[PDB]
Amino acid sequence: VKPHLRHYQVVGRESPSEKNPEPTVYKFEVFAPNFVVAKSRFWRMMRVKNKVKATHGDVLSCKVVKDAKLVARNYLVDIAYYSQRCGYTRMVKEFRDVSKTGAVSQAYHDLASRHRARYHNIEVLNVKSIPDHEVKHLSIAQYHAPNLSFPLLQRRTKATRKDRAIFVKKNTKRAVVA
Amino acid sequence: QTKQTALVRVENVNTREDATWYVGKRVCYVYHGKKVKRCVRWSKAPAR
Amino acid sequence: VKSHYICAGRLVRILRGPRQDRVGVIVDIVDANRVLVENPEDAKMWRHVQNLKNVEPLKYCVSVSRNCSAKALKDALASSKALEKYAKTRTAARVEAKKACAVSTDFERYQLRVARRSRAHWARKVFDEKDAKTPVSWHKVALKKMLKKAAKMDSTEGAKRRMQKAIAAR
Amino acid sequence: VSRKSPEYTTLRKSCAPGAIAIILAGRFRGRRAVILKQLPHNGPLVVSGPMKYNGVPIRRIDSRYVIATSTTVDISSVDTAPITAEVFQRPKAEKPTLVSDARAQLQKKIDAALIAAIKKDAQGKEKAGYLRSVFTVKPGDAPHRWNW
RNA sequence: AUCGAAUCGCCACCUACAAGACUGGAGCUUGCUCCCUCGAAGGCGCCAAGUAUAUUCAUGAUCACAAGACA
RNA sequence: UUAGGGAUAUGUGGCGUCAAAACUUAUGGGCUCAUUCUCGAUACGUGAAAAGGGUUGGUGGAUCCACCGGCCCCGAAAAUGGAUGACGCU
RNA sequence: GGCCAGAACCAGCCCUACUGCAUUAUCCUGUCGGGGAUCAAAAUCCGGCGGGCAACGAAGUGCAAGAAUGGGUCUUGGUGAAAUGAGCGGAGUAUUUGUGCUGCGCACGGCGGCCGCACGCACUGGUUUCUUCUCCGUGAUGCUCCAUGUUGGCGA
Ligand SMILES: [K+]
Ligand SMILES: [Mg+2]
Ligand SMILES: [Mg+2]
Ligand SMILES: [Mg+2]
Ligand SMILES: [Mg+2]
Ligand SMILES: [Mg+2]
Ligand SMILES: [Mg+2]
Ligand SMILES: [Mg+2]
Ligand SMILES: [Mg+2]
Ligand SMILES: [Mg+2]
Repeated sequence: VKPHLRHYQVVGRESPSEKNPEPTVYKFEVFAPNFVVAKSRFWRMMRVKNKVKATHGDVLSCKVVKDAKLVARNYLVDIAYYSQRCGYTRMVKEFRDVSKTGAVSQAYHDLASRHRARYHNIEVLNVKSIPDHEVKHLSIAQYHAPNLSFPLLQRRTKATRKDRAIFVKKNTKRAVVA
Repeated sequence: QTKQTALVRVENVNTREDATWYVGKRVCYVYHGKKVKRCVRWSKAPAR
Repeated sequence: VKSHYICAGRLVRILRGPRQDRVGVIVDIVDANRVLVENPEDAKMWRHVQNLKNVEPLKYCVSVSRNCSAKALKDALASSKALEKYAKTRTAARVEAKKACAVSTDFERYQLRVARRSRAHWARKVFDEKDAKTPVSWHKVALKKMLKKAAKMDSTEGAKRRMQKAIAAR
Repeated sequence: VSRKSPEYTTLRKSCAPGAIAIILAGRFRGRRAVILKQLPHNGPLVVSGPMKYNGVPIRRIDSRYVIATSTTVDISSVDTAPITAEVFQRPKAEKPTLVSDARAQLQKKIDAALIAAIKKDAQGKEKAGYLRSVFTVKPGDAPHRWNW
């Protein structure tokens, strides 16, 4: 399935005034479901880092960064999350995917599963594609062996939806009820 | 329950697209009573 | 072990989805769940991602490396002649037959019904002759057991006289 | 063109004259016949069959009670001109096997022409057997998925 | 014997068994190769006792429970 | 948030049976095994503390050690036979 | 027949199919270097330099106005007892919407007046290569209500 997060770049600034005729221009990378959420995260970061509020600012650009061609790659994601018991916790993890958005979505699902952390308590610090010889975890490194092969066992194959049945003859493909 | 609409399950119809093919078709429920009463072609075809 | 492994260059067949019943070649392995599949022969099989639950491995494996180029893949497929070999199997013929049956008209279904009935009629003709020579059905097996006991005592003098009188009476 | 004109029609394109149809209701349900024409003023269709093959005579039928298949027979040289609503008109009866000579003659002529056309057409034997065949709904059948 | 009824596939080829981390057969190199019946079809049944230029069908008059049922 | 009735579409809540809806949806990702009040599926609210230990993650330090997270377990004793609503579910 | 059914058409309403404009660069593709691995390779990865449209139904992206004209309404009324219609009638068969190309002046961007203009405003600027139908018509001398089809079944 296609990843549920998209890669946004937001460019913004503070509205000019007499005090600051020529304000600075800031660029921001985010992974959000849509551009409204992307703008919300951008303004939150601006408020908590540069003391600039959305009611006194301008958004000059909000665009989507297109993904590269699909190739099996190793992605390093530097991420952090908050919890009441332990404050802020930062970690660095490695995933295998075909795109940066896919890797980040996988990281979000993994954090939700293994630490019960939700979207709005998570900040993504960095994501990059790294070479095979720089991979440190064996669970990731095992997948770039030159002679990797394995069988498919314990499969559950369901029939095509139009052909599914309820009662079927014992050693026969004949359907009895539907 | 709401008694003026009925739900019918048809053999070999297991998807919503299959059920769309049958929209507008005629449907009949057949039973029997206790006595012989009037019917269509009561006099034209006494065998009915 | 007679089970076909998932590896680079392995031919697979898609199970469900819009690409159902098409074949492709595995060019890379992402993780335990996903692979990359391409096939230069088919027009709807550009390089894309397939979940491993939607794949049935075949018995043919071309010799390519991981993340091979398009030119390398096309040359290997022709040299291996795997598509030609696959097209002659019984399962491949079954798949094409299902496509033909799904698009048939009412007249074509009539033609098939005639052909099946003609075969069944000639099967009964062939079976009947061999059955008379060597008894294998339920009724001919009964006849073989019954004739031997019935004949020895039907030759009685009283039986012959009664049979002659009964036949003459009719 | 005018809705009041006798030539007005809204019949669907599948029910063209010369097509083979499956009867869905009435006395001859399940049989296959040949569509001859449509009566004026957007009236019913007329089918023959013909009678020698399946026993259907020249009859009127509403288009909603047939399935028109994609198999067709060229009936250009049949001259279905005498078939009119007058032949189907019935005399009123007041205060209360059998076939009229005109109806029998019309049936004979039309049937002869139709048999000749079918025999002249290619795959004639297959078409004749197809017309003799009977349609039924078997257990396990899914007519909503078929192409006709 | 009242009784008119609803039901609309049948077989004396399915109607025996076991396993899904191993199903036709071998080979070592243990996931590849070779051989075969090529490893996703119980059999019939749907209008000539069988695929052929044979044969009665109406007026039961445009739908109406199927006016018919020991396949 | 409410005159007497149809059609269409939603809200809260749901789609294994009871019971309408995934005839047990996907060609989505992870985690979990619970032996007599019998794990869990309890918004309001209608059970659980200090303190401790099977699997799966993360920070530091060596050449294997401390630290702290998820799910599970112990800590956890009452009076008629009984309650995630029932069956059941891995 | 003021009863029961089927089909056809008309007005309204409801739900379908058929879709163009902007954008893409942290991207696409060659070549050189190092880097990795192998049995030797390639590949994942990092610099430079030269070209660019990832255009198959490109893209999970920002808008969308596509009915000149597919089915349902035992969920509404009717069969022309006023049909106002791009739909009925009459007459023409040419107008003028957009696309493409392009003129002058202004506007816009860059440099410090010249250079650029993706095609903005005015001249309803030019061209007709593609694309499209256009123009007229019926008051109530009807204050209000009711009254009009087709095919079978039942009713002699
Ligand atoms: K190189
Ligand atoms: Mg008539
Ligand atoms: Mg009956
Ligand atoms: Mg239900
Ligand atoms: Mg632990
Ligand atoms: Mg319980
Ligand atoms: Mg409990
Ligand atoms: Mg409950
Ligand atoms: Mg380069
Ligand atoms: Mg007009």
